[PDB]
This record gives sequence, structure tokens and C-alpha cells, in this order.
Amino acid sequence: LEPHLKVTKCLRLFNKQYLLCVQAKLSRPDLKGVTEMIKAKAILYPRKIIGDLPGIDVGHRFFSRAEMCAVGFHNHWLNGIDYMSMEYEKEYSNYKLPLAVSIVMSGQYEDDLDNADTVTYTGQGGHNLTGNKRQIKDQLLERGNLALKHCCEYNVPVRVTRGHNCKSSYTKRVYTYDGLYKVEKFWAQKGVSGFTVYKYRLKRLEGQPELTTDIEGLVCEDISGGLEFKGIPATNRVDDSPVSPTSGFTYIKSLIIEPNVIIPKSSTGCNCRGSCTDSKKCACAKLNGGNFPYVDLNDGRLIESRDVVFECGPHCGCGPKCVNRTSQKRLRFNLEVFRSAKKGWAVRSWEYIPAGSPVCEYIGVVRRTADVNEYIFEIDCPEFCIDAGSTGNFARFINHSCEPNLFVQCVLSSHQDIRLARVVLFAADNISPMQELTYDYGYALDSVHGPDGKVKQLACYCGALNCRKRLY
DNA sequence: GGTACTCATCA
DNA sequence: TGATGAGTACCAT
Ligand SMILES: Nc1ncnc2c1ncn2[C@@H]1O[C@H](CSCC[C@H](N)C(=O)O)[C@@H](O)[C@H]1O
Ligand SMILES: [Zn+2]
Ligand SMILES: [Zn+2]
Ligand SMILES: [Zn+2]
Ligand SMILES: [Zn+2]
Repeated sequence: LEPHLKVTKCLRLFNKQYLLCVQAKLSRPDLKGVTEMIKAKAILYPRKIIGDLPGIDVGHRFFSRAEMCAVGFHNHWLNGIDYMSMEYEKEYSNYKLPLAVSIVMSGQYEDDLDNADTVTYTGQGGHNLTGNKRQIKDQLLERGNLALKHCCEYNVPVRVTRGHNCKSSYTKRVYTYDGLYKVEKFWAQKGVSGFTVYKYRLKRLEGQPELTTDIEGLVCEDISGGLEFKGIPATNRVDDSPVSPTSGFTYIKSLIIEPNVIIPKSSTGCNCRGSCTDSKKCACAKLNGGNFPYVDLNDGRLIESRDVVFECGPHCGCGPKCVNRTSQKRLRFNLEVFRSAKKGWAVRSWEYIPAGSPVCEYIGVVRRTADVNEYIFEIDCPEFCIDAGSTGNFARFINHSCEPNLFVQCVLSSHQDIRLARVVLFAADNISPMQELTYDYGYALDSVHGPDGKVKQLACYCGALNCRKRLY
């Protein structure tokens, strides 16, 4: 129902198509992903819209031009100016068409001038796509240039999105929707390359979140023992307790099996050598239904959720680099444990996390549920659970949300007993720096009874729009 | 139907 | 570094 959720699910569907095209090794799988979205009538906003799109807030970060196409936010994958064609002329009979609704500024036009709240934006045309990429002939008042002129004359604002470079390993560039701007005036003049260009002076409208630019409270330098490949610092700027999240608690990197929990028969595994790449020859690809569930992109991303993923294991002939061991690899991201206002400790990332990336296995002591307060994860892909109450990895610090950005994935690798699957958290969405990582704990309402005559209730503080207000 | 256009993306 | 990329937008040589 709710538009932010619609946007989320559209973007997840695009990400699925994208990764499937990457697996098929198709040219420009981003664009192919869009074509698949069009075929499936899955473009969220299939017609042009003036102003804001519901579910797309000012500040929204897009991870490719293609994503913007998938949502319907900006319909060309290349073109800087998106406008209503003459098809829209009866719908908007009092405006003069064409009429622009969205522009992208990515530093490609030498005449562009970016001063944040004020922008001088170059029209389209005569722009070289090959070479030093300069203007190579005069522009005229046509196409997008006309569209922008009409915006100026009819007081129709345009959405403005900026491309930004990232020094991250996995995402090279991001596009931020920076809000509505009015087209104040336009004119022709000689550009820096000596040919005529049209220029559009844009001024950011008020009534919007401010444009923004861009270790305090450290309580522990690395909550792992140096056991994670990337250290995980902890902070507390909520109060000044000097207490670390590690007090009382022993960080571990591998599961601990309680003595009365059975150790199932080891998986037979595959006979591939080095890395598994041929899905015909690989028994582990066969277990998954014939294809690998992970794609070899950004050190391994899960294409889509499954009842269970079958990874290579102890007896496979392949080494640790195998893409079908994706969730077994080193922590890829710089993370931080921080004190939340009302949920206790919480986890966020300092880096971008691509959708489908593994975040972590839930590590703790595996116990029979019959033998077992707030750090237990039942394995239900329930006879067995993972207890991180006294020992575990960082997973136990991740909070619940009614609108999460991580999801739970069961993985079999050491053995084939589904009751004892590994529990692994993957990014459901593309996650930006400093966003809290969360998953849905999945408790039923009124499942919990206090030791007396009361249903026991626990308030949710996830802050989501559709919060429902109770963990249970 | 025919096609000129184009502010990305790939190590 | 540049070759490709595909959904138009508009005319229908
Ligand atoms: N969305 C949410 N709202 C309120 N409390 C939450 C919450 N998500 C997690 N919690 C709290 O965190 C517990 C899960 S363990 C998660 C780590 C915990 N926040 C800590 O400080 O160690 C829950 O029992 C609950 O007390
Ligand atoms: Zn393998
Ligand atoms: Zn194999
Ligand atoms: Zn294998
Ligand atoms: Zn909630």
C-alpha cells in the first residue's frame, strides 16, 4: 500500500532482474534489467509526473541511472533531461508541451555550474560522447531545451538529481534526488568550447529538506578480538556510560555446538577444483536446482532468496575463493556498533552495501530449544536454536524493524540437516552509509506469555511508517 | 513503420 | 580509453 514500501519492492525486483542478467553474462545487465521490468509491467510510475513521486523522498539515493528508470523517476538511461512528449498535450492542455519534469547533473557538460541551491544547467545537443567529450556544435531551442523553456514559462518545477563519485569498492557512483528547482530564466550564449549553448538558471524551491554537504564517544576500538577481518568499533553518544557492548560477552567467529546437539553426517560435496564455475559438473550447483545461487560480482551477491541455499563445504574440492562459498568469506564492510536511544545497541555501516551481499552469519551456541534471554535465534527453515546470550559474533547486536533492510537466509554447507542450517543475514536493499542494519524478527503478536497471568508485550521502536508497534 | 538522439557503463 | 546501448519522440524520406 504505502508508497515507500512500493518503491522498496520495485527496487528489489529490479535488483533481482539485474543480478539474473549479470549471471547470464548479458551486455549492460543494468539496462537489460530495465527491459525485463518493462516486459513485466513492473515500472512503478509508468507515466510522467510533475513534482515529487510518492515514496521517493528528497535525498533519495539511486545506485544507477537504470534504477531510476525501473522506478519511473527518470525514464531515459542516458539522456540528462526527461520530459513530457506531445502525447501528454491533452492531459495538460493549459501548459505548452514538451515540458520537462526531471534532470540529471553528472559533470559531463563543461558549461554546467553547480552552486547547490543555485545551478546553471546546460541544455542538450551537440555534446560529444566520444573523445574529450566537449561541445562540438551549436545547440538550438529543441527537445529538452524547449521542455525546460516551457517549465520556465509555466512555473513548472523540475526534479534535480546529482551524480556523485564514491571511493567505495563496490559502488563507483550514486545519484541523489536533491529536490524540486524552479527554472528562473534561460538564454543562449557561446559555451566554453565556442559553440552556442542554452543555459538554464535553476533555483531550489523552499519547503524542502535542506541540501546537505559531505571517533566521538568511542567505547571500544574493535568489539571482535581482532577476529573479524575489518574491526568493529563501538560508540555511545546517547549517554556517557563507558560500558562496552563486549562486557561479559565473548566474541567468537564460529558456531559452538552444545554437547547434546547432534553433529549431522558431513555433506559429500563436489569435485570441482579451485573455484566452482561449471554448473553441469558441480554437485553443489545441482543441489540448488542446476544453477549457482550467487553471482560473482562485488565478491559475491545472492541473486534471490530461497528456502535454503546449498554452499560448498568441508569436502568440496574448491578453495575459499569459490563463489558458492559466498557467505563463508571475510566481513566485507566497515561496521559500527552504536548506542540507540531506546533499543539498546545497534549496528550500522560506514560503507555502501549492495543488495544481495552477505552481512553476517548469526553465530552463537547451538542448543536444543527444549533446553532453553534476548539473544536467541530459532533455526526454522523448531528443534534447535542459536544462543548468543553470552558468546557470539556481531549479529546479536542487529535490531528488529517492521521495514527491514536485511533478510534471513538459511544455508547448508557443513551438512544437509535442515534443522541445523546456518542462519545468514543478507542485504535485501542497497544500503547507504550510516543507515542502521535491521531484520524482521518475525514474532507473532501475543506469542509471549509472562510467568503469571499476563500476555507479555514488547513495544517496537523501529520508527517505520508502518510500524505496528510491537515486537510481540 | 523508421530512425536520430543521447548528462552511462564497463577494469 | 570508446563502443555499445535502447526507449523513446516525433515524423511518416
Ligand atoms: N525495533 C525494536 N524496538 C525496541 N526494542 C528492540 C527493537 N529491536 C531490538 N530491540 C531490543 O533488542 C533485543 C534484541 S538483541 C539486539 C541488540 C540489542 N539492541 C542490544 O542492545 O544488545 C530485543 O529483545 C529488544 O529488547
Ligand atoms: Zn565450490
Ligand atoms: Zn563445485
Ligand atoms: Zn561444492
Ligand atoms: Zn516497528
